[PDB]
Amino acid sequence: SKPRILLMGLRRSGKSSIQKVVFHNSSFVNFQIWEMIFRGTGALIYVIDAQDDYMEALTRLHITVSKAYKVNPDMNFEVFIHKVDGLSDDHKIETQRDIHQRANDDLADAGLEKLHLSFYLTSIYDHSIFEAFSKVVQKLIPQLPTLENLLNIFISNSGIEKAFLFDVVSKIYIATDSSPVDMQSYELCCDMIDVVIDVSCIYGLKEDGSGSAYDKESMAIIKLNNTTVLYLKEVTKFLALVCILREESFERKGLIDYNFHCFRKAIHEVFEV
Amino acid sequence: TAMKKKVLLMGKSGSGKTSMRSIIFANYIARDTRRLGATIDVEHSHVRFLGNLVLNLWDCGGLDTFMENYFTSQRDNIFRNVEVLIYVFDVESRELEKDMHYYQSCLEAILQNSPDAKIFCLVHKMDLVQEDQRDLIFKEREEDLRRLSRPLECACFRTSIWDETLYKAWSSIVYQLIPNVQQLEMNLRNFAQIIEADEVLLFERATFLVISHYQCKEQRDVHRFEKISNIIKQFKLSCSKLAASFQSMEVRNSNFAAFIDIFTSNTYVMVVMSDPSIPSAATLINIRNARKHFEKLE
Ligand SMILES: Nc1nc2c(ncn2[C@@H]2O[C@H](COP(=O)(O)OP(=O)(O)OP(=O)(O)O)[C@@H](O)[C@H]2O)c(=O)[nH]1
Ligand SMILES: Nc1nc2c(ncn2[C@@H]2O[C@H](COP(=O)(O)OP(=O)(O)O)[C@@H](O)[C@H]2O)c(=O)[nH]1
Ligand SMILES: [Mg+2]
Repeated sequence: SKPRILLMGLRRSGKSSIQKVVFHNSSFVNFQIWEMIFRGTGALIYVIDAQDDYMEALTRLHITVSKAYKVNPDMNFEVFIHKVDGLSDDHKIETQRDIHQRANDDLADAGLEKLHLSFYLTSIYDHSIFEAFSKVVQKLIPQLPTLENLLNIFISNSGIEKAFLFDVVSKIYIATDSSPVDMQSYELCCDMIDVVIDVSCIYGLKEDGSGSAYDKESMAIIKLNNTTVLYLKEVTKFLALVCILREESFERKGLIDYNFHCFRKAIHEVFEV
Repeated sequence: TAMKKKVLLMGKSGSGKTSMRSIIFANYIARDTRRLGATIDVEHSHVRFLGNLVLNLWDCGGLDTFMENYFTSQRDNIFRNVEVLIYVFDVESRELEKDMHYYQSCLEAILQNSPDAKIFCLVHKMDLVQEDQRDLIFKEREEDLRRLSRPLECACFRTSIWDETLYKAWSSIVYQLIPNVQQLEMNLRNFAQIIEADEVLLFERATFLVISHYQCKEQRDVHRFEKISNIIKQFKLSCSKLAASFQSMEVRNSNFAAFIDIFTSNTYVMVVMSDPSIPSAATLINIRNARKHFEKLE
């Protein structure tokens, strides 16, 4: 059931820089750069260079998207207004409103105003591209309300403030409990996964050449001087739970651990793993 | 009484000197270095390192006008009482023969005022060379740097602010300045054997530079001291930007357990165990008991 994403744009839009930063078989998500292909595809991400002039790029956008609505009119169209790290907010906003306006204005005159275009301000020196991908992938998971109800029963009953379900390779969150998501918590959790994976690549690969950094027993506890605790546990070979809680809730670590195994078996049954 | 050591940081303007210093000693990230101003004359910085060592860092603006003063009206000020010269080279530089004359004039003023000074050459910005060419270009320059360094030994390093190689060079430089650094390597050897670790790194708390390490079985990644310094340093900066200060970490899989923790008031430790019949509790109580003992030293 792996969600299918295609990524498209002109030479120098930033694509393989985006593919590199996010993914470097081994994701929860099936991802590819570019009327056959668009037949079984969830989402098409059109990347525009925002540091460059976009008039050329807006044109190709309208062609490739009208092309693919024809084939599969359920496909999600996602637009990455990209390399915005090169501009001032004044310039970010005006481009956003400008690409928004013309991309949508161009779609009225093809009589295709029943074709939704979501927008994202992305950058590779930024987490925006993770946030952006996390949003795109979440729309392609039909069992998202089940994952979100399971995290809710898990964190309620476990004294946990916030829980993200992560794709370990990409640092994309496929689900979170119902609490509002502060994007700084999301970034911090992504930076934890990097720390866990890069220390696991160096130590704990097996006496011989190699093995795998992430495995059934992959666990981390990070303690922050404001008594915040971050707690990562393997769920599946793709997916890791990361929890944010306080030291005080973490005193009841036995109850969290026992309940975690109910949540984990429940996640397995959802994915028929 | 803490040993005050004079480090000169010198190179042509824009080679990356302040950039390096701002990453190792001031908690910058590589992207932030794009906003640094040119350095006017010398920018003095006093780094309390372990509380028996102070590093008097001399960040010397590399404009032509500034260097010319350093060779003339300021020659005594600059080149007297120098323990370490760190000299930075822009690998992307067009003016190699002019870069060499400025380097050789620093060597000649160092040979006259501080001959027993320790010379390091940093072949810098290697992120802008193609990766298949890097080892090639660095060997060529090293060989030239050691010929043109005349009666003096230089130790060369290929550095970038965009990876671990910066931590490799500055770990190496600071190791040569730490007082009784062999005394410490023994006291850590002790702790490691008693606690029964595969490996123990000691880090300066502020910089996360490696100052001491124990292994048994030579491991595959000889570059791993720098990588850890870099990985953890970056996480420490995400913790203060995004939440609060880092305090401790525990990482595990089926092959290893790793503990990272405050140690002395001036250091962090990382213990690595390949899970025998040791509880978590025994390792934790050993790490706590060993603080008072390392505390003494400082
Ligand atoms: N690609 C790359 N750029 C670097 C590197 N180190 C520094 N830079 C950049 O190059 C410039 C160097 O500026 P500084 O660090 O202020 O240079 P400096 O050597 O102190 O210059 P002066 O004060 O004029 O002597 C900045 O844009 C840095 O971000 C590096 O390793 N790689
Ligand atoms: N500053 C900045 N540069 C970017 C970004 N994305 C890509 N680039 C740069 O844009 C250039 C083109 O990127 P690349 O991925 O090769 O384009 P592609 O043909 O779409 O793969 C490269 O020099 C990248 O470093 C970004 O978000 N910010
Ligand atoms: Mg400078």
